[PDB]
Parts: sequence; C-alpha cells; structure tokens
Amino acid sequence: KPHRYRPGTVALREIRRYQKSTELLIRKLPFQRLVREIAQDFKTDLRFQSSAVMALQEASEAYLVALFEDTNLCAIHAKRVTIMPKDIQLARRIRGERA
Amino acid sequence: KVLRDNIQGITKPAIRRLARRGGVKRISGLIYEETRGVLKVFLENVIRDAVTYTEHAKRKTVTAMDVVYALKRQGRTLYGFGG
Amino acid sequence: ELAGNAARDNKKTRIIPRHLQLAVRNDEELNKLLGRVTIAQGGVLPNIQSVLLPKC
DNA sequence: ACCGAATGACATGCATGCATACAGGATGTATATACCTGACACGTGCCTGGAGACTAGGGAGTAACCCCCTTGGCGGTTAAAACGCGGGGGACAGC
DNA sequence: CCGTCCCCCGCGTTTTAACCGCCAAGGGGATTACCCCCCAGTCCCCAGGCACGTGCCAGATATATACATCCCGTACGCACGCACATCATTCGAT
Repeated sequence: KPHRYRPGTVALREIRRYQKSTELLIRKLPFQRLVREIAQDFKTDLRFQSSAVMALQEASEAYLVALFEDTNLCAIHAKRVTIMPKDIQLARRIRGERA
Repeated sequence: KVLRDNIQGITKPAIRRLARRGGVKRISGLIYEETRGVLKVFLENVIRDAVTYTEHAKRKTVTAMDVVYALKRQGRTLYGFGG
Repeated sequence: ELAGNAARDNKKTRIIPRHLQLAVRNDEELNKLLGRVTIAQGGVLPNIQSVLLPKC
C-alpha cells in the first residue's frame, strides 16, 4: 500500500546528484584517524599538518573514483551492470598497480 | 603491384604472430582492421617527436638517438640502442 | 578564459574549482596536458553510461 | 439435385489477456525568496630584487673540408603471403 | 542451461615479393678553424611586489514555493481464445 520506488531508480538520482556536487565523501574524522594509524609504523610520533591530512583526502578519493569509474566499463564489458570483486582485479591489472 | 597505401604492408599473418606472442588464442576476423589503426596512431606520435629534434639539430638524418629519446618522453624507454 | 565562460554559464561570476575543472576536462586540447593531475575540490564530469539508464 | 433434418462450417459474440495511455498521487527538484559575512578586492607602505650601464671572454656561428653510409639499383631463391574450404565449437541467444 | 550455427581455423596451392648480395654516388654527418657578439658579472638605483588592514560588498549562505518527475493503478482498447449461433452442407426422401 505505501508508495515505493522501483529498485535502482533511487541510485540514478544520486548518480546525478553526487556527480554534480564537489564536496568530500569519506567521513572526515575517521579518515584522518586512519592516516595516523597507517603512518604510525613508518615513523614515531608523527604530527600531520592538518592542511596535509585533507591533502590526502582530495588525492586518494580522486583515485578511488578513478577506479570505480574504470571497473564500471569492465562490468559493462562483461554484459553485467553490478561491479564485482573479480572486476577490480582486472581493472588494477591493466594499469599495472597490482601485478 | 606494391603501389598502394603501405599500411596494408603490415600483413594479416604478421598481426597473428604478435597475438600468439601476446598469448592470444583465437583472433577474430575484424581485429586485422582495428590493429592497423592502433599502430597508425602510435607511430603518428613517436615520429612526430623524432623529427622535431632532427629539425632542431640541423640534421637531415633522423638518427638512432633521436628515437630513443622520443620513446623516453612517452614513458617507454628503449634500452639497447644508445644512452 | 574557458573557465570564465562556464561559470557565467552557471550564473556565478566568481571562478571556483568546480568551475575550473570543466574548462580542462571539456576542452579536448588541454585535456591531454592535464591528463595526470587531479584538481583539488574539483568534482567530476557528469556522465552516466548508456547501459546504465533504466529500461525505458 | 433440392427438400428435409442433422451437422460440420462460417461468422460472430463473448470473455479475457494483454497492452497502454493517463491521471493521481507522491516525491523530489528547481525557482525566487530572504538574511548573513567570511572574504574578496584595493589601499599603503616598504624593500630587494629587477633594471642600466660597464667590462670581459668564452661559446656559438660562421666557412671549408672530408668521407661514410644512405639511398639507389638489380638480379636470384624460397620463404612467407594470398587464397580456398571444411567443418566445428565458440558466440550467441533465450529460459 | 539449451542449443543454435556460423565463422575462424587448419590445411593445402601458387604468387610473390622480401631477401641477399653486390654495385654506385654523393649527400651530408662530422669535424676544424675563427671570431665576434653575447652572456656572466658588478655597481647602482628604485618601483614593483608583497605584507597588512580594510571594509564593504556583492558575492555567497540559508529559507519557502511552484513545478516537474516517477510510479501504480486504472481503465480502456483490443486482439485474442473460447464459444456460440447461424451459415452452410450432408444424408435421406423425394
């Protein structure tokens, strides 16, 4: 009885929404708390200039999007629509970032 | 009977050999047309750089150096012919 | 110059990076020059593949 | 071969499946509206680095020679290419 | 999963054109020799640029509303099958 959108149509709304805007996507505070954790063993007691914690965010996210875009052809090239883990292993392989 | 656009001088069996070396098992019939495109793109660039040095260096002879360098710019260094 | 057109063509008179990426990605001659960079705060080009559209 | 009565055939009604245009309904989006202000664009020093003039001497552009190695040509074999085809299994489509 | 069919492929002719080997010439790479004009370098001088504040501005940021869009149900068409009566045909006597 209650109205429901069909599956998939809500996504297309976002694809036209998030591709329009230009703010960040990953939650800020955890993403910094990751960079300290991962950087913890390269050196002791590192202090990131807070200008350069976002500078990763605007430089790693413009890399994931450069990935999800690029698998999306491959999942399309395999007659499918959904991306699957088997897709990325290809996608990083042509570039040369895993092999 | 050789007077034609020499791009067909890269004959179809030659194309087949490469794909074998590349590990290709079954080659479609249409690949023989698009490959002559790709190779026509690639040499369009590398010679474009290659002449520029020579035209610069007052040399009317494109030399082995002035193609090792041009390959270096594309991020494909070519060991062996100089350096 | 190309950026200035796009921002005015989005009714905004001051260039902001989202107005600045459109002038390099959409300009085919420059896109081969900034092919590696990733302009900060840049947004991305609006593009949905044809297969992605609904059935109708 | 037609009347006579029964019956398969011819034509249709009936009912339904299906398609579908749409309107309703809701949702969402875009508009034009207010308010607000970090944050732009000069302004104003204020200074050091760009500008003027000066010499000085390599370093590049000249001419002049050479030679080598590229391009040209030119017969021979023979290897690889161009061509046919026979058929199967790899794509393709559908459920 | 079913199953389809065609379209590449081996494999076999036969045309050829790379392949070499050699011959020939000189264009032209490469090198020497000269020299000048040209950039480095110093000294001096100065306005062009950066730092600092400043406000104002419009630029942004939020409102509310009109409008557009999607989706389901709907009904409506419609061609359908089913089903019928009737048009038509057949078996018997005429």
